[PDB]
Amino acid sequence: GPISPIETVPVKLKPGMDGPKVKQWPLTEEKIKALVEICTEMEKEGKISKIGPENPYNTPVFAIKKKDSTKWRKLVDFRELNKRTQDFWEVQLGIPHPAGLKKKKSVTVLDVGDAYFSVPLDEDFRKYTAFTIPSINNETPGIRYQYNVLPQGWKGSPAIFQSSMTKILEPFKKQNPDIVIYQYMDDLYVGSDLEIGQHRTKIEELRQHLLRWGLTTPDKEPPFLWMGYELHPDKWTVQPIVLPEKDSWTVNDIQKLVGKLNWASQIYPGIKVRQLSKLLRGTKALTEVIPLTEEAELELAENREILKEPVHGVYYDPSKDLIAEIQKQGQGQWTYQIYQEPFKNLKTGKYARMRGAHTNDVKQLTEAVQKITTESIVIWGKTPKFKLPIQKETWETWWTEYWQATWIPEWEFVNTPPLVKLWYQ
Amino acid sequence: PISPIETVPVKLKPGMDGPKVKQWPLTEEKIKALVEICTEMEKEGKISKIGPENPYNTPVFAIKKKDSTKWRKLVDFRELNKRTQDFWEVQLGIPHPAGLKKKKSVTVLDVGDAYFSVPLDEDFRKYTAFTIPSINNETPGIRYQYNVLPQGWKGSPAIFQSSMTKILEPFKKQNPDIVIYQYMDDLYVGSDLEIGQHRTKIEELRQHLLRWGLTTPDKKHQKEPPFLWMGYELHPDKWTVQPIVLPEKDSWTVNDIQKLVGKLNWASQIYPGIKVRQLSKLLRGTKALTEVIPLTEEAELELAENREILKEPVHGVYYDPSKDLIAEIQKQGQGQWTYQIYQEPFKNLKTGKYARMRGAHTNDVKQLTEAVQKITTESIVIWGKTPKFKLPIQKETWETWWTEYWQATWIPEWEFVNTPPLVKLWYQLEKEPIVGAETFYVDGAANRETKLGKAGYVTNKGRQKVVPLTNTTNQKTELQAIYLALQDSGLEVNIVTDSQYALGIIQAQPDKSESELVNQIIEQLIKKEKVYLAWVPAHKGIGGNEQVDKLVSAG
Ligand SMILES: O=c1[nH]c2sc(Cc3ccccc3)cc2c(=O)n1O
Ligand SMILES: [Mn+2]
Ligand SMILES: [Mn+2]
Repeated sequence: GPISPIETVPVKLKPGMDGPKVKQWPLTEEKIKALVEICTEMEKEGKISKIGPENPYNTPVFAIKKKDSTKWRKLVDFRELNKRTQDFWEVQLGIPHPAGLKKKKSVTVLDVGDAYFSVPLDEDFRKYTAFTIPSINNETPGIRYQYNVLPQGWKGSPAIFQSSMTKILEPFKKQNPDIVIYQYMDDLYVGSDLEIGQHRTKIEELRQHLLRWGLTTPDKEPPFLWMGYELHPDKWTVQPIVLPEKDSWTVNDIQKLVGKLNWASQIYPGIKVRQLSKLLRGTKALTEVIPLTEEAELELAENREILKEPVHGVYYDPSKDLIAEIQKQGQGQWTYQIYQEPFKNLKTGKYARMRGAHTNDVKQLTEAVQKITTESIVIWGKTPKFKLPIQKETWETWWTEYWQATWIPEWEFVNTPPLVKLWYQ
Repeated sequence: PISPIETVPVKLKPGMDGPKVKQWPLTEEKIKALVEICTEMEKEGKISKIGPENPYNTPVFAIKKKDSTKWRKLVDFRELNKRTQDFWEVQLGIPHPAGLKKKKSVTVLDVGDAYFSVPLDEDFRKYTAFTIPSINNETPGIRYQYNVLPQGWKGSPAIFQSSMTKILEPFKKQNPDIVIYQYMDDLYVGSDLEIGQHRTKIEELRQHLLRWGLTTPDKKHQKEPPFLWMGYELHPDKWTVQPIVLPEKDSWTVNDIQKLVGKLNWASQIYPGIKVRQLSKLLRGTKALTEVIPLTEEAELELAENREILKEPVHGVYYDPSKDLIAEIQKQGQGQWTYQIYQEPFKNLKTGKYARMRGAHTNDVKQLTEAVQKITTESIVIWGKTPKFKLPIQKETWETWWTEYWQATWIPEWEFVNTPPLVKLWYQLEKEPIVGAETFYVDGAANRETKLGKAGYVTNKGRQKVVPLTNTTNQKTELQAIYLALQDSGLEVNIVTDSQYALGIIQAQPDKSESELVNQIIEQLIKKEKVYLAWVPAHKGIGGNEQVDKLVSAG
């Protein structure tokens, strides 16, 4: 197809790295049908072109439906390409995160990924965006395509588009200087303190700014811009470490407490267990009731107070990975911690009563991952790396059935049961 | 003759030049055969004589197929392959015949000869050049290069398939109701036309291909059921794989074993329990084709059990998308599971057998879960959807398992089927300490130089034991201590450990282990009526723990 009127930005892989070579995983019939339909139209619009097998690169593709959406959306899994793509700070098109966003009373997330297809992709980089639509039963060779335009989900796309996004948003930001806007991958986060009715009206004003810029570069362009997913981060809570309050303590209760306080002393150095462990002298039945001494009650009180204070020495470093651990607690409850150095937790939390509660652990864990990732984007500006309490094969069979986000974090699998579970229980 | 097909650009891997395996001289008759072969290839444009500025050379053997006196040329392109670019290799797995849907009319056409009818990228041809050696070692060698995809070159499958797809595209657009499935040599063409019209479309398809230089021989046009496509017999309402016969040899060549592994790889897609580990190990190294290898005893156990599975034909039916897919699973014991996928009862699409993934400790519920996941992924590949499952586990058993298991786990929509042996949970630990049950504090210790250790317990009743142990470790003594407490307690028992390792093993809920000690512990847990296991940190002043720690310290 035509050379685009817009001049491209040169892009490279990181020095010494080759492009992605990632196998396509098998897809359900409905998702292959959706992809064939989507890619046929994208090809007609010049956004992608068919390629052959002499292109040695590949990236997996699938399709998702957002919450309450009946329309399939293409989702390319560029996680490997993104790891291999140059950083865009040095080329001077990073995107900085606003610390005020998390304080806003309402934050609406808009899908603006369609805008990226209006900018061409550097010709020499296109080969690295190859993907393959597979066929049911290996009956036909997969249909191979590559991108001619900034792809959705590639970290280069918001970087290269930002100068355009800045022009597009300039009049809205001038007219609404207290509204905070943050772009992350395919999403626009728009935070205000306005009343929810007025907030929603401002989001629609913003949406119209984007469609009015749709006149100047016709590829129809409002497929998912329509959707408004609303957050209220000023009301987000943290789940602190709590100790039981009981009128009667057994040996087992006190053992549980000393174990928890001993673990917690790695996070809060002022924690003591000496007077509590003194209650446990001898060789006692687990269900024998032990009355607390004045000294043990004072040690426990002191410990409760230490746990109410924030952890010392914790600061977010955007050059370091964010890590998120998740524990299954039972009864639809899931705890999590986000940190960059062990025992220096930036946030701890707990979810309950999510989709799939009491019937589907994988769906619930997928939702937790999505919520934690959204929180992380809002609070710090990037996605964590997950440690998931699930076997690889189970997660990899099912997670794409439940995924509703246009980003995908990285993850690893935990197969040894952690004591951390009872501590955040 | 010139081909109308456009070539695919091909490159050597970055930084690499042409071949460096030079040309063998061979006997008088052998070369006598080659010039006849190559002269007749030059007659149809497959190869061309090249000039004096080509520095490349590629080796060649001469072998027979079914032994007439007419020699077949054998070229070992492994050298060219390692310097040839990768191609994105689009089909990893093979079509399964139960993924086919019923068609009123079916035709299978052969295009296996077509490799030699596809032009090779000109800038790459020079790297396939070879030399016919002199017949008396006096005159220069005749030098030819390939103009077409050579057999056994890494790019030929990818490039041939790509060329077919592009040639077939317009025809499929003109005929959106005809299905054409491509897998290397064979082309499957199915329609719901009455047979007279279908025959006409086939002839249109064949003329289309010939226009592009691709012929379909008249012999290998299959019009009678069974049509053979990719080794499957396609009848109108069922398919058959005939027993697969494997070579029987006194000594095995690398080409023999390579050809053997490829045959077993295909068969494993149809037959279950086919193993290829040990035979593939024999292909290690830079070993040339005519070169004899000895069979390990592992390799012959692998081969012998493969031939026993392959004794039997395999039959099945076709997919009806208007009906549910159903998958039923049975426990066969010793880590083995059987399954059937069907839509109507006893008319099987696919049957198979799942083996336990290896590991120290497992249980039947986990294995059942793995089998379900494996069948799910298989079914997505073949039919694009997840079957409904029929499982020999009671809904209450599964509910107890998944809700209490520390990891996320799930099984898609399923129903209980009462096919013994039913999968069950063999023990369940208490969530709270047991009133009135004796409390055993356990510990172990071992010297990491001598392997001498101790395991023991103390209880709130003053019962104590410590056993000296040889040839042990700290983690092993922790498990020994728990076993001692289980052996010497009543049917209800509280046990307090400081071993995260031992707690973690028991937290993983195994019903069988590679460790005889874990197995003995499992046996004990099964005999008990109630067991509560608690954890405490070592060396923090907790009374009973500190007493047993001192008991098991070295004296
Ligand atoms: O005597 C014992 N000492 C210890 S230390 C330990 C882990 C550790 C290692 C280093 C510092 C602190 C803590 C486990 C055990 C144990 O099981 N027993 O029995
Ligand atoms: Mn110990
Ligand atoms: Mn000890």
